Amino acid sequence: VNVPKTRRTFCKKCGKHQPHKVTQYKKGKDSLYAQGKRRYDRKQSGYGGQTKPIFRKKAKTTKKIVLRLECVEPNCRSKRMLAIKRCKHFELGGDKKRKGQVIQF
Amino acid sequence: AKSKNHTTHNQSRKWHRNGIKKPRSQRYESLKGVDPKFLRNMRFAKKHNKKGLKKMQANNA
Amino acid sequence: GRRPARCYRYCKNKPYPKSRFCRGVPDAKIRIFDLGRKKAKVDEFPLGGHMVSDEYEQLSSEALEAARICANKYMVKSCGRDGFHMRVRLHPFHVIRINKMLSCAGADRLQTGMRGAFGKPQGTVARVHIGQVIMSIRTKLQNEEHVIEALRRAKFKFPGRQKIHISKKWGFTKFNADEFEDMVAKKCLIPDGCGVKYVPSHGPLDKWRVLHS
Amino acid sequence: TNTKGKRRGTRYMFSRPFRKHGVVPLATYMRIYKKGDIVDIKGMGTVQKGMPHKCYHGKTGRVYNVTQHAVGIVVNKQVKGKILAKRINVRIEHIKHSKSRDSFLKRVKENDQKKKEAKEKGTWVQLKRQPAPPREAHFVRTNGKEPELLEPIPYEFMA
RNA sequence: GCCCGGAUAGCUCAGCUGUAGAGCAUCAGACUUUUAAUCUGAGGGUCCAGGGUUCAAGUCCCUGUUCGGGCGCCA
RNA sequence: GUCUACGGCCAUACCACCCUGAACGCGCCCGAUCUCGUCUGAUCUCGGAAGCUAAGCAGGGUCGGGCCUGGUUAGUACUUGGAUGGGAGACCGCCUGGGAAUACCGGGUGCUGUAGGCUU
RNA sequence: GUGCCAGGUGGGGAGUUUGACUGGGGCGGUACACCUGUCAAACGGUAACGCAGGUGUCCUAAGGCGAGCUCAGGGAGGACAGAAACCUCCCGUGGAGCAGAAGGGCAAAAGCUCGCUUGAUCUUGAUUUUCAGUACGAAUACAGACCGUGAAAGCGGGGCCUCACGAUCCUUCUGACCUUUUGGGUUUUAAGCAGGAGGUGUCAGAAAAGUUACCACAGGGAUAACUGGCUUGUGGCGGCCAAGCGUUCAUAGCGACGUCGCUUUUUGAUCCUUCGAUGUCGGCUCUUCCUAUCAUUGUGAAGCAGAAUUCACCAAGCGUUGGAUU
RNA sequence: AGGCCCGCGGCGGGUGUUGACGCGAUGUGAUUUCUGCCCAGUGCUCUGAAUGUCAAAGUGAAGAAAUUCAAUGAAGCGCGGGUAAACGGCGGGAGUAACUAUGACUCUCUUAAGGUAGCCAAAUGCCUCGUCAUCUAAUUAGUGACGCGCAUGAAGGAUGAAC
RNA sequence: GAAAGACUAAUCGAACCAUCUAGUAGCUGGUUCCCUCCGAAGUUUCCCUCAGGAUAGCUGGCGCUCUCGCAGACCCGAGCCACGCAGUUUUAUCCGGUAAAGCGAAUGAUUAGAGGUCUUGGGGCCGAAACGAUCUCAACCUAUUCUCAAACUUUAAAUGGGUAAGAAGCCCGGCUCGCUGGCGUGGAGCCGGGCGUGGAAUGCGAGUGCCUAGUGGGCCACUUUUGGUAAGCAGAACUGGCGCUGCGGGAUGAACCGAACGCCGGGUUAAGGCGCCCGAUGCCGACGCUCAUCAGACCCCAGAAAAGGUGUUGGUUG
Ligand SMILES: [Mg+2]
Ligand SMILES: [Mg+2]
Ligand SMILES: [Mg+2]
Ligand SMILES: [Mg+2]
Ligand SMILES: [Mg+2]
Ligand SMILES: [Mg+2]
Ligand SMILES: [Mg+2]
Ligand SMILES: [Mg+2]
Ligand SMILES: [Mg+2]
Ligand SMILES: [Mg+2]
Ligand SMILES: [Mg+2]
Ligand SMILES: [Mg+2]
Ligand SMILES: [Mg+2]
Ligand SMILES: [Mg+2]
Ligand SMILES: [Mg+2]
Ligand SMILES: [Mg+2]
Ligand SMILES: [Mg+2]
Ligand SMILES: [Mg+2]
Ligand SMILES: [Mg+2]
Ligand SMILES: [Mg+2]
Ligand SMILES: [Mg+2]
Ligand SMILES: [Mg+2]
Ligand SMILES: [Mg+2]
Ligand SMILES: [Mg+2]
Ligand SMILES: [Mg+2]
Ligand SMILES: [Mg+2]
Ligand SMILES: [Mg+2]
Ligand SMILES: [Mg+2]
Ligand SMILES: [Mg+2]
Ligand SMILES: [Mg+2]
Ligand SMILES: [Mg+2]
Ligand SMILES: [Mg+2]
Ligand SMILES: [Mg+2]
Ligand SMILES: [Mg+2]
Ligand SMILES: [Mg+2]
Ligand SMILES: [Mg+2]
Ligand SMILES: [Mg+2]
Ligand SMILES: [Mg+2]
Ligand SMILES: [Mg+2]
Ligand SMILES: [Mg+2]
Ligand SMILES: [Mg+2]
Ligand SMILES: [Mg+2]
Ligand SMILES: [Mg+2]
Ligand SMILES: [Zn+2]
Repeated sequence: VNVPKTRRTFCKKCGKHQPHKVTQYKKGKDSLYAQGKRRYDRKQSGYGGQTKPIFRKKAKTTKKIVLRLECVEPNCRSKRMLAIKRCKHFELGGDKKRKGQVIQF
Repeated sequence: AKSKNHTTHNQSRKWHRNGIKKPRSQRYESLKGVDPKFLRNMRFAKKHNKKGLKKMQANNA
Repeated sequence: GRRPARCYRYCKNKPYPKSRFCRGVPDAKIRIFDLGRKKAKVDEFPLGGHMVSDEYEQLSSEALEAARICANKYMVKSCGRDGFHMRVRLHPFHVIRINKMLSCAGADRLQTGMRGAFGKPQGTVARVHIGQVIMSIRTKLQNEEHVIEALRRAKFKFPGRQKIHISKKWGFTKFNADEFEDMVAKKCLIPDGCGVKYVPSHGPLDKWRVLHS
Repeated sequence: TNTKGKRRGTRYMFSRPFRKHGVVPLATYMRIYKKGDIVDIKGMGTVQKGMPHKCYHGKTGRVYNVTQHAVGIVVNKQVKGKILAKRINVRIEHIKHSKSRDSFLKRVKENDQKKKEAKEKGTWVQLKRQPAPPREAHFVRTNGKEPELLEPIPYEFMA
């Protein structure tokens, strides 16, 4: 799918519709000091082998794309996450389609 | 191995053993699901029913 | 390689026509339904004899073909090749299926028994009701006994019980023989080919004045 | 093995009648629905919004809530061995007033009128409607004509 | 998910920040009794895509598409 | 007796062809400065009032098609409930109630609400 | 070299697992989560490894609004131009299109083309669908903001409707000048509250390869292999019609196309009995029974001259053998 | 200071009172005659050559510290050779000779190499009770022969007395 | 272990002894006195679920809240006759797309002629010459014609599904509202008042709470119905039954027909029977049909078809 790099949508901090820069959200790096990670490391230390399940039965081929919106107001740089439906090909601000044109021969 | 899949045999008899009772139609239905704007104005009317009591009793008398 | 007709005699299933859902149907055994002098005019063959089933059953296309051939041969022998016209009034539109089993000494050879038992199209049969006409023969009025004998011979190619009935209609039309002549005289009927066109007394008067002229 | 789709089996239920497609006539929108009145749920298929489920098509309920385009209807639904009063939001295209209720209110008004009139004029009158009584005795004149003799016709095969 | 590395006439290979080159494609000609196989020449590079560094980009730095490795794996 | 504007039901109103149309009206019609749109003032928008009912429109006509409503089809087809009914079966008959649809044959061809005109 | 830690190798050894449905299991398939038409017996519901199909996507427009048009096809015309290039008129109830399967729906539409846009946004509840009236998913009607569009009425919180999807724990990101961080304070860090995402397709969601004929246990006739039982497709044996064969002649003897049966000496189908066991092939031996008769007794028919042979009837009394190979 | 092996542990123990004509680990199976081609795959092994990746520790930097980042870079794995008496493997389709029939021969596609010498309906061949000959009156048996051999074949092939 | 998973004290694909240990078992077997009362389920949803659970349903127990009154000390009523309910009808009113029907109505399938006139139809015999001509067969069109549809349909039943048949109703006034708005508008709520012929039939006393076992293999019959040649096969719908049920009849028999059950006497029946077994025709029963050298003889049901007969009996047409 194609979505523009900017959109005018509601900003919760401003409380009104504002322009928003749109990027794609990527999962951040694991903290290694998150409580579950600490519990997992303590559990894994020692003998006993693997103590938690490892999924290894992948079935989905796509992910739900998450749009990171950022209000363009200089005093309001508030961010929001919008998820759109599952898609295989996603692009930001691609070439917009035309109607009455010739297809490449 | 295989077995029966589905049936509604004897189900009607089970249903009618204790009767298929209609819902108990009782006065003063609940106001659940009613339009909230209409409900809040209704609440305001009920709240302010107190005033005009003297006029109401004068008309009654 | 055809099963006996007793396995498909009865109208047990819903009608199963050859359509966009039932594909791969082999062609029916009977392709010709009209024989004799089909171009004969209406007044040429005033006598009509029908063969009428008394059972609600299924007649196979091969049986219809055999009965048609038998009746045609007897009619050609007796009344001559241009002295009759026959019309088969049944079309094999119902597809009968077969769940083919391996005819070898083994059930381990992926026979599967009754699993996935829906069959492949075996053939086509025609569904006939009580009182429905199977064959019709129109000819001269003096060939009544020959028509009866031809239909009697054709009866032996079919499973159930059939009756031979000399109809009161004129030929293959739907109008009674006694009224046919005066209806044509007063131009309520107009001959064309092997049939008559009924001309009602309504419509434009131009169609009325092209007649009577 | 049946699917659980919301519109499975509604092929003819939600189809329009013959030669009655196209624009929805506006009197249906012009109808007035108050709270407490009795409506029949039909469910035309030209309007896809606010459609009732197929289990409420042909049912009758009482209006409890009115919005801009729809109404809230309390309609009885039988589920296994119990009947429960479901509340459904249905757009006004899919409902119409109940002539059974209309006739009943007409009869109530007419009965009250008869009660008032009969108390004014003294003589008692019957208001409870009775089932069809047995036919009373009566005379059938022949008018000097002998009734026609009927006999069963002989059998003959026609077609 | 991480660290690397390759994409260049049809093919292979080189390569400045101040001239895209070389050997094999292909072809027209020059020969030789036919041949050779040796030249004269034509014909080709999306120098993988985008952005920025840019008087100066294939070249410098990031973001994208594939191709190879080696890592790591709690829904 | 009609029309115009806005309608309700949405063919008894539609479709084809023909005839008639007084007065208002509705139109066709004339023009492109302004408003506004076009390849084109054809459409749309605008400004008009020479001519015309030719067309739209209205009414009528057609042994007209369709549509609507009846009769026939037919107490037929089908069907609720019943029998230790018949028949090898396929199926069929009876009792108890309900009850269709073609073909074919008739009749009809918009009704009406609000507001405003014309018609001696 | 030894002691301790780190990385690699490590079936030498250890522990465990090696889905389900299923006309027995396996192989096959997915009927395992969904959607359309039918089945389905005119409310709704309704099954088979029932039938015909589809789904794990796609779309900054194919979302939203407004405006203006009319589509498929056909007829008649126009330089090159022809069956198809473009232009014009006429007919055209949709016979086109609306992303896809199918069904429904739709014409100054919901289709096509333009213009402006982001209601595919921020929120709380209620409700419908499956339903246990639990959840998810999807959907309907509202209400409160902030907007888009249009002159406006209005319409819009995704796709005309019916499908297009996912708990706990954990991780990641976003928001509150928010709460806690343990005697107090500041600051990092961590924990929390609310909302998205990373997925469990066995789709209410374990983390999972084989083999056993060396095998074991608890059971199962809920379930196969052998008999028996129902059936008779297939096998076998008959009948009806008679187009033909029979030097001519349908029927001495045969019988195409059709069609009606019988039998349980074939093989299937099923799984009712038997899994705290009915000893499972063949041969040998021995007895009895059936007749659909090979011979023999008595007959009828012939395309019966005799001889031989063929068809049929009464008929199972009697007989139906010795061997090579397996 | 070793190979192979035991061992909870000891510089413990077996081979070993041993030393390559020896110990240890495999395969094949006397003699005779041979033992063909393939290092692509999986193993094993040799070399580290700039070398890519690569843990802990160590080093440097930022920070107030926890911590984060960077640089460096052991084996192994990649990269490069060898090895089949290591495990193993060892092809198709067309046309073609003056009767026909075969196909010496010729085209291509492809492999890491296309099964060589031999042997065969063999204890290995479905079709199959193969075909021909012999043995019998008669042989799904036996033997001899043939060979596009479902699916023969070389550390095992083919023979050969004695048992 | 010169190899067979052989041997290791009758034990070896991991000896023997004791202990953990009464290991675990969704699987098999058993589970102890009497009478009385009530009395099932094999179905829904979810589950690595399909020999099991949870869940709803079906069951029992405990109640509780109400309704008719409790009548005359023998006796004697002195328009109107309970809250409410229903596997039922009636009266209104909707809903539906099956059976049937239809295809000279759409969408598909499909038979045969007939009439027309254009064309890259074949062509056509003497037409090249402007097929001077017009003969045939095509395609096409038009009006007809035969036969069809689970996944077609204009039309369209029977049976069926919902709702209503009043006191929570009807009708008068008046008040409140921040909702709506030309309006004393609309809507909703609230407050008084008056109306009883209790506004179809029939029957029945209702409402409500807690706890809860067993079950979660079903099978059969009429009818509808899917797969299959069929099946005492496999799968559904409706009702009833068996399971859980004895009794009379079907000789016999889980399901058929009758009828359901405390222990008895008398009477009468059902279904079925009445030669004898074996109760009852031991009627002076009625009218016919039928002779079988395989007669026939009663739902389920326990054996038969097509085709024949100058056997006999009726009947139709000529
Ligand atoms: Mg079950
Ligand atoms: Mg069937
Ligand atoms: Mg007419
Ligand atoms: Mg009847
Ligand atoms: Mg192991
Ligand atoms: Mg039904
Ligand atoms: Mg239904
Ligand atoms: Mg529009
Ligand atoms: Mg809003
Ligand atoms: Mg929508
Ligand atoms: Mg699940
Ligand atoms: Mg069994
Ligand atoms: Mg047979
Ligand atoms: Mg002959
Ligand atoms: Mg025994
Ligand atoms: Mg025994
Ligand atoms: Mg005999
Ligand atoms: Mg050795
Ligand atoms: Mg070798
Ligand atoms: Mg290294
Ligand atoms: Mg080598
Ligand atoms: Mg060889
Ligand atoms: Mg061989
Ligand atoms: Mg052998
Ligand atoms: Mg021998
Ligand atoms: Mg040999
Ligand atoms: Mg040789
Ligand atoms: Mg062994
Ligand atoms: Mg124990
Ligand atoms: Mg059990
Ligand atoms: Mg239906
Ligand atoms: Mg039908
Ligand atoms: Mg049709
Ligand atoms: Mg069954
Ligand atoms: Mg069974
Ligand atoms: Mg039981
Ligand atoms: Mg019971
Ligand atoms: Mg009983
Ligand atoms: Mg009995
Ligand atoms: Mg009996
Ligand atoms: Mg008694
Ligand atoms: Mg008796
Ligand atoms: Mg007696
Ligand atoms: Zn902001």
